[PDB]
Amino acid sequence: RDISTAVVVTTISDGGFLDRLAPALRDAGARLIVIPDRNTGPALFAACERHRRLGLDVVCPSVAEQQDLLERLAVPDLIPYHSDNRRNVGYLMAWMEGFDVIVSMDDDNLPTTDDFVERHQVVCQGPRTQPVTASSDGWFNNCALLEVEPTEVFPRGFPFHARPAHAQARTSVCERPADVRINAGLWLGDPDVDAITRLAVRPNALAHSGGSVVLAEGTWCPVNSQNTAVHRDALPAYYFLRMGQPVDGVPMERFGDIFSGYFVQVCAQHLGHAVRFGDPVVEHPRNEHDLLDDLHKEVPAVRLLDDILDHLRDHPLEGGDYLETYESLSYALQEIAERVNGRAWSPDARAFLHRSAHLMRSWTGALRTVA
Amino acid sequence: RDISTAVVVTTISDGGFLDRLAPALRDAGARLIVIPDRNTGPALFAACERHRRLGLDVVCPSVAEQQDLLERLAVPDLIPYHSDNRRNVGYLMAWMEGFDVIVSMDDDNLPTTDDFVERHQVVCQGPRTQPVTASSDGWFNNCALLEVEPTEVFPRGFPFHARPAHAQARTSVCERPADVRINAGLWLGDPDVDAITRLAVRPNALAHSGGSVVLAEGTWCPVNSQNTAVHRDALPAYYFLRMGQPVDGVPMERFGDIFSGYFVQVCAQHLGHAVRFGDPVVEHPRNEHDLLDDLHKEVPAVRLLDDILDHLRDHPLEGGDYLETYESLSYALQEIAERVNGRAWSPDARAFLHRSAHLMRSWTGALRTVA
Amino acid sequence: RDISTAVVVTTISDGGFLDRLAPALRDAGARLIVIPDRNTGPALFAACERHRRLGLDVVCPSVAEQQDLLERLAVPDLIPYHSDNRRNVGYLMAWMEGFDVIVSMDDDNLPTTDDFVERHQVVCQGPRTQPVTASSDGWFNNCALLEVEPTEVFPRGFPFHARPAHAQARTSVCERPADVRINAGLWLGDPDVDAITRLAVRPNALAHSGGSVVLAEGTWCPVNSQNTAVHRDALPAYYFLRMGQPVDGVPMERFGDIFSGYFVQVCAQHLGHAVRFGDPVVEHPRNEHDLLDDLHKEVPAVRLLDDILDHLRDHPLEGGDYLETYESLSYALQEIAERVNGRAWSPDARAFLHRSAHLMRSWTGALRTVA
Amino acid sequence: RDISTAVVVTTISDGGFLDRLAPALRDAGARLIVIPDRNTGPALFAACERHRRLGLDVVCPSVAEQQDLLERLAVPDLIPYHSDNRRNVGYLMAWMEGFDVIVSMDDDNLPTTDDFVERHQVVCQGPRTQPVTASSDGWFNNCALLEVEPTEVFPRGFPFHARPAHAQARTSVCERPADVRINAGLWLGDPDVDAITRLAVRPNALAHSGGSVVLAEGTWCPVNSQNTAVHRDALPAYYFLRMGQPVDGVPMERFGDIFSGYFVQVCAQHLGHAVRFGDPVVEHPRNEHDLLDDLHKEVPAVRLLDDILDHLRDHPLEGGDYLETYESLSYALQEIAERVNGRAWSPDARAFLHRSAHLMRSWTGALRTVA
Ligand SMILES: Nc1nc2c(ncn2[C@@H]2O[C@H](COP(=O)(O)OP(=O)(O)O)[C@@H](O)[C@H]2O)c(=O)[nH]1
Ligand SMILES: Nc1nc2c(ncn2[C@@H]2O[C@H](COP(=O)(O)OP(=O)(O)O)[C@@H](O)[C@H]2O)c(=O)[nH]1
Ligand SMILES: Nc1nc2c(ncn2[C@@H]2O[C@H](COP(=O)(O)OP(=O)(O)O)[C@@H](O)[C@H]2O)c(=O)[nH]1
Ligand SMILES: Nc1nc2c(ncn2[C@@H]2O[C@H](COP(=O)(O)OP(=O)(O)O)[C@@H](O)[C@H]2O)c(=O)[nH]1
Repeated sequence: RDISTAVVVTTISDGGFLDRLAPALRDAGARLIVIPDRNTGPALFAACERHRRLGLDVVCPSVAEQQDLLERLAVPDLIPYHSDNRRNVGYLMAWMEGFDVIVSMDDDNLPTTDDFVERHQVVCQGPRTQPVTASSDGWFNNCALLEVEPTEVFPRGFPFHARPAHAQARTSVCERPADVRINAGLWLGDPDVDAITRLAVRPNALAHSGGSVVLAEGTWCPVNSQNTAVHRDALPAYYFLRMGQPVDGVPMERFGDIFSGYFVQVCAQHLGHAVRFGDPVVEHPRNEHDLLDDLHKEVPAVRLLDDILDHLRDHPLEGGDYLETYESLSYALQEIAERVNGRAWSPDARAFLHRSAHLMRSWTGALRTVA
Repeated sequence: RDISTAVVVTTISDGGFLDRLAPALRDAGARLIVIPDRNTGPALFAACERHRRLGLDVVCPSVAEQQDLLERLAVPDLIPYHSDNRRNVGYLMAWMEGFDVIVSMDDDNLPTTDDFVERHQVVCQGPRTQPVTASSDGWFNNCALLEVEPTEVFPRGFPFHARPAHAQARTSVCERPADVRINAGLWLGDPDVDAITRLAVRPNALAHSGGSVVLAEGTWCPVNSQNTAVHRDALPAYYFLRMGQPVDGVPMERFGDIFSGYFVQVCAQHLGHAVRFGDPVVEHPRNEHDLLDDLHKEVPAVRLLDDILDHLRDHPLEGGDYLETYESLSYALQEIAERVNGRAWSPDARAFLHRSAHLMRSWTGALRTVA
Repeated sequence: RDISTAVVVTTISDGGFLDRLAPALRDAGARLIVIPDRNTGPALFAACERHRRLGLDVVCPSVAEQQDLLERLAVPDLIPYHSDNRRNVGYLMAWMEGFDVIVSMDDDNLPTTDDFVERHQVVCQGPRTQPVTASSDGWFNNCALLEVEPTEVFPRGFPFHARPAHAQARTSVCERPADVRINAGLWLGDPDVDAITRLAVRPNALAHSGGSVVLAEGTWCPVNSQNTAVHRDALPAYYFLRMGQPVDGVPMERFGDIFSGYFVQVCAQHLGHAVRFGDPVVEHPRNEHDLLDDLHKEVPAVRLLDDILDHLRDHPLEGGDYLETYESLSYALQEIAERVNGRAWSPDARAFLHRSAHLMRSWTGALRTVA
Repeated sequence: RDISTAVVVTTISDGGFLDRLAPALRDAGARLIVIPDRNTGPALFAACERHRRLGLDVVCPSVAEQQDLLERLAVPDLIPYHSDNRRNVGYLMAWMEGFDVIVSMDDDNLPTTDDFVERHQVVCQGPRTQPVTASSDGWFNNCALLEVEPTEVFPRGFPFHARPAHAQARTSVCERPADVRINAGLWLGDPDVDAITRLAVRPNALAHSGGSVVLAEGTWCPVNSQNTAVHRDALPAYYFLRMGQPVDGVPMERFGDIFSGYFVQVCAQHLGHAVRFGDPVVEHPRNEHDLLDDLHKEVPAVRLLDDILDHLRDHPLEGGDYLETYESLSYALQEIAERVNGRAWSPDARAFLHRSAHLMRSWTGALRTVA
């Protein structure tokens, strides 16, 4: 096979998560690209070298090295600091170094099986006729593949308009050609639900009981960047979107991977590729964060996501590869920003899509400079 | 007994809800005070007279009559228009006319039993040793008295900080003297949950299985104005709080009765009175409203309610009656507005408590002019 | 000569300004394009019909005829209603009809001479060696051509950073080739100063004493749309910028023509064309408006204008005509939106330039459709 | 006479202003109370110690000694840090220590004469029949007492609605009893104009030519805290108002002394006391700051000041001293906050007056504690 894998993780911690994460990555020979920030102490760099002495191919480029690379690519102001958006640096580096599979992870996620890297390499198997899962409402709930207490939940980024009628939706499985390029692994413990769901029922993912699915064309499901493998061809469309844009005066946050998960998904289906949900599963322990502050950060994006996803189905895309398709998607979002109507579509909400459109083309422009 | 009852309802509808609501009120001889607004058509007034010809003691004062009364009480700018805050006009009128019990209802609530008015008259029974319900965490979940699908929920206004540990709280029932002055009836169908809960699980109240409870001193539970009887002595502390105050730039709404339900509750316990939860139960059908807009309106209040309720337990109150105690509460909230700290306590959030403090004293001042 | 002139005016008034504006336009055979809005009464349409019978070639398309034209050009949402941005409709119509000169006016401006149209036809003279005016600081104060009391003033849109040192700048006149394509006529009575200047000194323009000037390459001066002729080739770059974008939460207004005046000016100098200031002079009487409300709307623009103009001098442009150069300018504004730094450059301020750039391309896309 | 004078200055500088300020204060035996902040370096404390050995009675309480004093007075959250509002600490300290005259100054002001302290002692002369200056429009322009180029200006805080017609107002001088308690010394160089005036004309005060005046009852003029003596009886009404309250989402600043100057002025005239303008004159050199940032902070104040001053003329006050009259003023401001109407009076603008009224009473409550 000779499939190369690079794991991208951004962090501002001391690096203690490497003690449990390294054995799963060192046995498979995959590279771990750790992207620190300006608010990251020197304990992380000392923890990376010690794990490298144990055999782990871990790279931790300092802030000066990251900024020097971004300035050499004419994008010095694209990726901000004091933000998890810096994982785009790891996406770029892993793509420059020619890795076949790029696995995006959070520093608080831990693999639960010994074949974590092997299962994520499913995005490099190629096209073949395989069981594909379709839904009559065009949406699939990946949380239905898990055993969740005390009630059924939806993943973060799932549109709220389609939730009440999703119970009556018909799910079909058919043998059809498909080419998996994005594999979204599931999570045990604290699932990836929005702040609205975590505040209401505080869900707990007990086990992974539904297996794995490959979504057919027209059936969507949000993809995060906490346990997701992306084939190197689809990485140009996996740019982690810049947050902070105000919606009716409230700065938007915590949805950078919601847009990127949908953007790489609509580009993949335009090119005849599919998204996979299921294994490998990680353990996401419950972190102690102000859930009311998470809600305050997620509401601005939630008010717009339903309309954005609705117009993306009506808008056809152009392109022969992910670079051309992602740039065609950026201009599509600018037409949507002026066509959409609603109470939450203030001038700053519309301009959010326009600024995001420029940053996405600035991302693709940087990838075209190295290539 | 000779107990007089007045039902206060504000509406902007055509008055079609009177066809089913009048029989429950006409048989008991209670008065129905309907408060229209400027955005209310002339069909409501024609529907009130026809139901009055059938025997219902229904009063529907026009906007000109309401404003003339408020200007005669030196409060012309207290109650705004195009808002459900106009139910304060019904509170004032029912209190001026000397009614013993004032039942606050929404126009979309319908009694389910033939003893609706009789059960709400429990607030005029007087003090007596009776089973009182206490909780080790100081909070009672009235939704636990209902059969709810698909999972357990909390009422709108219940603090989020105490929800995770509320399952391990110990509930006790003891024989203690108590004087019920506020009776919060429950609701079937769509329960009174916040927008966070309704978006996540979309609860459905099937039946009322837990009976009725009287909360002891120190055990709180939010009280709404959709199906709640208030003894005429406690009405001065039941002022429906003015909404629209921005919190970090976002106008607050949909929590006018959350503050009033807590304010009349903390005043009642200071004076040795209690709040009752249970019967009579009404049917609240599910209305078709933008749940994401409700969330946008409720988040500003939700970010502050936990801290406000926390400081109210530390702040002692003064007063011999509800007028003195409510005014003492207003000054207490101004001290809290400067002592509280947090990320959501911007200058406009603190000033919200100060403006609310003036409006509450303006409400008590109006009641002292008629009295 | 056989020069066709079209005057573009948008208004919501009754049309009384036609009585004093028609004689100067009817004696010259020019067309007046009146663009009404939704808040325009039916008395304006009757005013245009009477002056039509008096010999004035005046057209007044209803809002239904405006939206029909804008929809056929795939720009139904470009131009908003209840806004003076609707003068773009007159710009478009006059450009489709093939008029050589387009004179942009406000409805409260009145010509003071008989040769009003003849003087504005200077934009159709062609290139010739003529005295051009240059300034050592790169800025020219057109209000210095007027007699203003009680003190010297700068026009609306003049950068504030260059004002204190402008008195020390040297003004030189040289014989150089120039092609006048924009002619900004001056104004007596209430000059076109910003709300800051009008609140401080309330200037009064008494006379036009400085004659007329043609600015050399590198010397700029703001151009408004109240008394300005534009050659039809330069009209594609004269799109009246859409207002309402928030800057730190404050929506901007009253500066749509400030950007359009600078945008058509930087495009003209790139193509070797020049801007003229001086005659014909109009009379702008002191209007009736709250100056503090004008200030509240102009401050968000003023906070960004100096930085935008500074970066436009460094950013080179491309293009062979005004359509290509304007589109090149739009992409230049998006790069400036990410390189600029300052306390006023919040995320919404940067996104303002990105949304404006899309609307500029939407304007050029509509012109390329009729072409 | 045996008149004790205390000069109050808050600063974050190194203390170099002490070299040119001490001689005028040391030769008069006055005390200088320097109030540092958290962002004040250790070089200031060494500067006060050297001038202490040179004979200057200068005190410089550390932020630990400030918070200890403010906590014992039950006002630990009244005065914020990183703000020039900390000059209230100097007002409090000088009042506790029993000084007769309190001179409020900024650290960038320098006396121009030897009798600086002696002239400020005019607030301790007592009542006497003296020439008082009245104006037919109820406003006096103290900048008319100075020689200002290039044109006439109004002081910061002067209402904008009264400026255009002020030139037509009649100024009369009459022999009437008056008791000067506030003396606002004038300023040369950069006068105390608002950011609107400084941006438009950049005034320069060349000389003090108009002498000094004492304003009659009904004639007002804004008083700042940069060069102003306050009799100790009037200090309770001279509380420097806390800034930062949003007006339509924009936080206000730079107007803390504008309100305090008007508040102590309306309280003084209610008690039969007068305000004086003129000598002693200081030199305020042109500072180094972004004028557009000053404008951004002053506009929210300017939008409300005219309406606040208009209602203060109609609202009568009560009280026998400055403590009672200031508290009566605070409740008067809350009634104005609900009666006032206008486009700038959003809910947060009204709540600004309510929170300010509580802080005013918190200030008076602390003074009644030490008393
Ligand atoms: N570069 C960078 N990464 C961050 C920062 N904050 C968080 N992250 C990363 O973003 C991911 C999400 O973190 P967070 O939202 O705090 O997770 P939580 O603790 O479960 O709430 C984590 O895996 C972090 O490694 C930051 O300031 N800079
Ligand atoms: N006076 C007045 N009352 C209102 C207005 N809007 C709603 N209400 C009342 O407030 C209550 C709450 O209404 P609403 O929030 O719309 O209930 P929903 O339909 O279930 O969402 C209703 O019983 C209405 O009678 C209004 O504009 N003016
Ligand atoms: N279509 C349209 N035009 C407007 C509107 N308001 C103003 N205008 C036009 O825009 C120009 C500017 O007017 P205005 O803003 O009132 O200038 P002012 O004198 O400074 O107040 C006028 O000539 C009006 O004809 C509007 O709501 N719609
Ligand atoms: N305690 C404190 N005082 C300040 C601070 N900033 C300014 N001051 C004082 O407030 C006065 C006003 O200064 P400033 O706002 O810079 O005036 P400017 O010349 O118009 O810029 C000065 O005399 C300073 O000593 C601060 O952060 N803390």
